[PDB]
Amino acid sequence: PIETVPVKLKPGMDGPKVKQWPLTEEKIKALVEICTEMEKEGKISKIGPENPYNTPVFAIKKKDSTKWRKLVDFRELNKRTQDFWEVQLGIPHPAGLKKKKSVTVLDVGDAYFSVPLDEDFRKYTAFTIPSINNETPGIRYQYNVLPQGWKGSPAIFQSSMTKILEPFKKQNPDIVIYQYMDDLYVGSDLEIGQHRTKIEELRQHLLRWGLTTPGYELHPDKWTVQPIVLPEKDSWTVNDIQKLVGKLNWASQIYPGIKVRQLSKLLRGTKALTEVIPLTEEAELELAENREILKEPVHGVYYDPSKDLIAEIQKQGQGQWTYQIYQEPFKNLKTGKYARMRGAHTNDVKQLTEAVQKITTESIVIWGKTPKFKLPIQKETWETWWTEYWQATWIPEWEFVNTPPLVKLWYQ
Amino acid sequence: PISPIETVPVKLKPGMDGPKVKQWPLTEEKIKALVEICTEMEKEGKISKIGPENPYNTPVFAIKKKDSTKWRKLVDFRELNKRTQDFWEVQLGIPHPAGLKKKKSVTVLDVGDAYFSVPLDEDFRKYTAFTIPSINNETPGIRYQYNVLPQGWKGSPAIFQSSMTKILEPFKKQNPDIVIYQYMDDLYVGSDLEIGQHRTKIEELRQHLLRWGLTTPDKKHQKEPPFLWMGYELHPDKWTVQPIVLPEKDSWTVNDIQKLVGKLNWASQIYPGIKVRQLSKLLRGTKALTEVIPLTEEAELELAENREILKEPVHGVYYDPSKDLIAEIQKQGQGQWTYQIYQEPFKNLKTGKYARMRGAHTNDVKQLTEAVQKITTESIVIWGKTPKFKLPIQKETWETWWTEYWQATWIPEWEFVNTPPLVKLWYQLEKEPIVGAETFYVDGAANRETKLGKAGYVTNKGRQKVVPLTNTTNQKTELQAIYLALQDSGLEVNIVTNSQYALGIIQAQPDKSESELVNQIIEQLIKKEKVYLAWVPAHKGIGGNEQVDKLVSA
DNA sequence: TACCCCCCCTTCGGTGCTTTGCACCGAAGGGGGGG
Ligand SMILES: Cc1cn([C@H]2C[C@H](O)[C@@H](COP(=O)(O)OP(=O)(O)OP(=O)(O)O)O2)c(=O)[nH]c1=O
Ligand SMILES: [Ca+2]
Repeated sequence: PIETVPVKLKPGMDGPKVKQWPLTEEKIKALVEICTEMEKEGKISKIGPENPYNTPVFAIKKKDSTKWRKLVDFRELNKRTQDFWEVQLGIPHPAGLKKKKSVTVLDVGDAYFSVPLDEDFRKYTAFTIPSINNETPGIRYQYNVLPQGWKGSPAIFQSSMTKILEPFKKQNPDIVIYQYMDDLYVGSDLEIGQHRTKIEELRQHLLRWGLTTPGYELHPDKWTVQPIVLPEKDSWTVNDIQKLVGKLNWASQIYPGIKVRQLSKLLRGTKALTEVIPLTEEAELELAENREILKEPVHGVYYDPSKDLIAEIQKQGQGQWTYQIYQEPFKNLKTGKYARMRGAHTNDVKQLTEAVQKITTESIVIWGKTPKFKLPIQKETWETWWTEYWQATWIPEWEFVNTPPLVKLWYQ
Repeated sequence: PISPIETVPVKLKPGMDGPKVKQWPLTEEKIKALVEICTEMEKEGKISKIGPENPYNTPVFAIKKKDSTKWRKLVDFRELNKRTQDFWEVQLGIPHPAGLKKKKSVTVLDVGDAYFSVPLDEDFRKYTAFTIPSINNETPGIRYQYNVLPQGWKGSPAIFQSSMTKILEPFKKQNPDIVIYQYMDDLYVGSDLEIGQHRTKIEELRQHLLRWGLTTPDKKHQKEPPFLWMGYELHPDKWTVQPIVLPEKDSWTVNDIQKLVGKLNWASQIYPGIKVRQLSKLLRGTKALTEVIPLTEEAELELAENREILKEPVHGVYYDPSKDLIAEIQKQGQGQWTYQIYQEPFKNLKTGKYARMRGAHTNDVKQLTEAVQKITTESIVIWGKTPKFKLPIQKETWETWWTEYWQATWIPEWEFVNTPPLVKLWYQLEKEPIVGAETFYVDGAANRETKLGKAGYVTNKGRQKVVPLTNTTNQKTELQAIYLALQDSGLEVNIVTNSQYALGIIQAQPDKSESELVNQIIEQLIKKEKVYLAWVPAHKGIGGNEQVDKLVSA
């Protein structure tokens, strides 16, 4: 018995029509069981083919969860409600969250089931549950409350949320709290012991307001950027200097001060690649000045909230992965490298999935946005396995790229 | 009227009205069988006479029910479908017999006049308006509106399937141990109950279907194996496709090969090793579907050995959820692959084939991963799990491929099977330059207007070559320059290019290509013992890359 | 002279980067199959 906030799609735009992809047995059983109890609790109710809209659905397990969690892929719906959660009922981002020594993520998605949903908007939350071997046609449902994973859900609940938090935001003034989708990010400069205690205080403070919490521990100050680095060799071959020149030439699109004239002079002849080339005075000095320019920051790189974040990832082999987050090309807001992730030295798709999750988590903390991913994988390969390794309650936008590493610029 | 079951609301596309199109000049032979059953509908309330207050009209025809003397009625609603609201089909796929668990007793029953047993929506009935012809053109014929789902509408299947599910839902919950495979009006009911009790529960369901006005005719009712279900013949412990007739035409048209290819693709689900490559090579770029085209000595051999597999009968088995799933793949050549999915050895659940040629340049390792991915999705559909793979590729072969490739790639749990021909990488680029190997600085360039270009190289040892090229492109000259360095070099060679396009193609280690120039580069790379490819930027005064940039532009 | 679904094989052309050529992909029309 609560007033339903009206929601309308973007002007001149139609609801999501996205087919349901095949699901494994363990995920269909989990979904039917999750959806049965969600129906007897009135959270959802069955519908029919008169509803032209549909959104894919599947299940996951969070890191060490052991309990299944329902997940709907509202990416297409979110792109069509973009007017709502950005212009109107958006949430300000705390630039100080990324400066806290510890940040904790809590799944508050179960609270969205409290508030009902606008009746005129329920037709767009439609999803279909498949059956193994098409024993049964698709069983369709609709959301009566705020759906888990919809971008409008945390904006509507924000008024209710900021009231539940207000007693704790006063009792602990300098602790930063941010809310993104089904997750609540909480960070403090307190010691680890004090930090985890104030989390449990926030858990009980949420319990008496009618919410459970089925925690992820981050450390944004610990995160380290990845810079472009030039090798150190006592003797240089033609191939060494050729590789170096191609790298410096490519890096010149970021740091314009890079010079190659004195290093290109060393190559002027037609020499064997393995021949050793002693460096001249001016070449060693041009190399020295280049190494210092690569220590500097890129001039004029800053975050624009109106622009989308882009994330490129390169597979470096032997378990290493590099990534750069940018808005305009070569104006990189952050660069980094991951190693020894789950599935290293055995599974490429798992590592790439784990990398996407880590990058998105960092983007949420720093800018409160999820970047669009350029994935170095074939579409069929990614679309087959990525759900098996997905452990997050959000799903970023992605596309697939094929860019051979002609020049190893982000890792030696 | 009367209300059998809960109706389904329907609308039109907003701001649009119904179907006003004139009837077809139907022959009186079909009109005889037409008005016969048509007048019988009005007695049961399925159809109704309407006054001229209804200003819509839609054509009507009829075809004979296949394998029957009875006639079925069809309505051309193409224009109504254009202006009817969009649905979301609840039929997500087709059941496969290889997904059926073994059941002690099984019953198959079809519902009679099914779309006619489901009430349409009250307010929408008016838009079904059509007129029935006569023997002559003097009598007008009564105009009718449908009170039930018409065959030919674009919303009829979705509404029937969803209505069917709501009807079976109470029974399914009351009998959780009964397996009901619901596909339109075709019901596969199986159980581990004793056969006496099974028919007792069958009658309860026929009564519950009857309670909601769904007929279960005995003629469509099947009690005895082998059950005819989804074009298969289901036996207690085996299944097979209903027999497949291959056309015996002496002279083939395009529509003949098309019919042949489809029959073979259908057979490939149980008959192992069906190949369609050389038969499909005949249908490329042909204008007329009726055009006559001769059979190549390749397609003649392929159709001959395909008929020999279909000669001896084969069968599949059923699914045992306790035992693992195994999928084994063999290489058939020319980008063709076949596989068998089984649980007990030599007893297949089903077979299949992956022959898709993806991309201009590929290799057997890429195509094998794509076939593994096709099987995984297919297995997740049927059994909801990923099978264990037996692959004809050495463990070290795969380990070298996926670790070095710049894109993420993976294969699920798999083991090596020694069945030849094995999948391999036909060459390997050195990671570091080769000491003692001649170093070839290659380059190429073409004129956009003249289509003329040059491709050549310079070496550290003084060697050189430049070749004029006719009707070529900038990319082709860059590949050509590498071909020259490969031809004119020893077993070990260092090649320095500035072509991003060429280096990307070659570094992916292809063994097949649409481009014949690349095949010659591939052919050369296989012959070499050590190849080291490198990249330098153009116009930077680099190495011989500046000297050969001068030669190929003059 | 109809409807809906799944599969393969081919054509063709939009998309974006390898660039005004070349490579990739998805819709579509051919066929098979089901009701
Ligand atoms: C076979 C077939 C069915 N259908 C639709 C209409 C049917 O109501 C429904 C099932 O068709 P059928 O099962 O073949 O026939 P029926 O259900 O009308 O009853 P009976 O078997 O006693 O003759 O699917 C078509 O539209 N075109 C077709 O070719
Ligand atoms: Ca029937």
